[PDB]
Amino acid sequence: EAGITGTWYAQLGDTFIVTAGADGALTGTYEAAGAESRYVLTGRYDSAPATDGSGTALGWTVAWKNNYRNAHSATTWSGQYVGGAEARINTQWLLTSGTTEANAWKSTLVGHDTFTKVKP
Amino acid sequence: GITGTWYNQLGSTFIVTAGADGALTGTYESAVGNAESRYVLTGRYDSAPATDGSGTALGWTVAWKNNYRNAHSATTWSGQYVGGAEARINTQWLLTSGTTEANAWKSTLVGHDTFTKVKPS
Amino acid sequence: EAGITGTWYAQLGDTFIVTAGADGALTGTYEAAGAESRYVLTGRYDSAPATDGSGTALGWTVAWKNNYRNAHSATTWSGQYVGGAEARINTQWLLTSGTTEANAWKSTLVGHDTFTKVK
Amino acid sequence: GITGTWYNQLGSTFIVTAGADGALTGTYESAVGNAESRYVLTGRYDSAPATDGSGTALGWTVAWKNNYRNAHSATTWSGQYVGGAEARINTQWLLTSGTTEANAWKSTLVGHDTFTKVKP
Repeated sequence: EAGITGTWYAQLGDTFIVTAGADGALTGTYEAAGAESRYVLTGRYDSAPATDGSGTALGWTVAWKNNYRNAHSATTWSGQYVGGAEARINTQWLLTSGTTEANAWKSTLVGHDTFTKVKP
Repeated sequence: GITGTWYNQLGSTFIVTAGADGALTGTYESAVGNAESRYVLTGRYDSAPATDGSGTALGWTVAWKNNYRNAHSATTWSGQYVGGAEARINTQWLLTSGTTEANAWKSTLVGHDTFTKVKPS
Repeated sequence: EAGITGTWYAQLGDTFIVTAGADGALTGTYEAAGAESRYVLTGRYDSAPATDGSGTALGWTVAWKNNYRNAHSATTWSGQYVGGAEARINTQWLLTSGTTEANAWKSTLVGHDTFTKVK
Repeated sequence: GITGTWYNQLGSTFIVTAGADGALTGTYESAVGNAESRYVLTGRYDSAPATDGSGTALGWTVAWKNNYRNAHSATTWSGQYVGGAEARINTQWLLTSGTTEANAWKSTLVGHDTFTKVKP
């Protein structure tokens, strides 16, 4: 409380580090599976979650530009943090690429990822 | 182009600032849902978009807690800014509520919002 | 009287023709924007909708294979029918392409489309 | 390999037949939600998939009305069949409820279900 701050691991090797601020801020760095693969992460979480067995709602964005590379796209992850011995962040995500109007219908991928505090 | 006050199709107000760096900051006031007054938002955008007529990718998050209410929820919007005569931000969103594990299957709503610098209707 | 049977037009050129069966069946053809561009459509709808002003829930699928082409992908539309002078079907959709596991993370596009009875 | 009885991670039962012409037919019984007993499903699949190691694209719909209950809603699953050691159907789904116009923004739930021929 909160157990969100720290390092989180996805199934296929992505890793992020985040600080959950007392004001509801999420800030950190996302590393897609060196610094060439590291991107700024910024989001928000419920800083006063229920203590009734529910998850803690959250979301964040990564725009896939850094000093080295730029995919002209951005992912947002929406989900909840589930605490305990096997804590997890369960998310669904949208990845939108910049497109022309003609190609806008195929601008956005949807998917899901779970993150854990230990490597899977 | 992104910095300014935007309105979605339902009348919600999105006041955003785009930093030189890729940062989005601002406030969101929803016209619908378990929400009242302004909420903080943060996000990111592509600060060096392509020069081929493509839009500018972006996204942001609102956690639906402020000094007055808490819905134990958060929405993320993912989309692109399209400049021109009439600038638009076209998005799809995910709204996740805290749930127990048994109810996690019904935790997340999906939708689509289009933002313009004029109020709707 | 479901009001669904007939021809529907998407905002960007696509057309479909559907029959709403008394039992909840949707059956028809989707033409993408031309038999080369026509595909089988099948789905289901709520044949006894609420009478409180709510729309009529429905969904359908098109696999993008016909006798001429195969994109190795399928779209599902999930939405609701709203009747009246300006009847419409408001949908959100998921398009999944067959991929290897390594590429599964980019298998599925999401979007939305509204269909009307006039172009 | 699609024809058969499948279960998702919640214990829902998906009984499906794949027709030579690309048709999917069968029944769905949900372990969760406003649902009782079997519901009719129909859908489509790619009857001539790639041979390059890709999965087989498919989708289906259930309207949540049967002779017992009506939830005024429909779910569509969009995904792919992955033949493997243990065969799997990986999906994402959209559940839309009939709503008034004022509530249309909250009409649609999204999630992801994985189906195997084994029940959890």
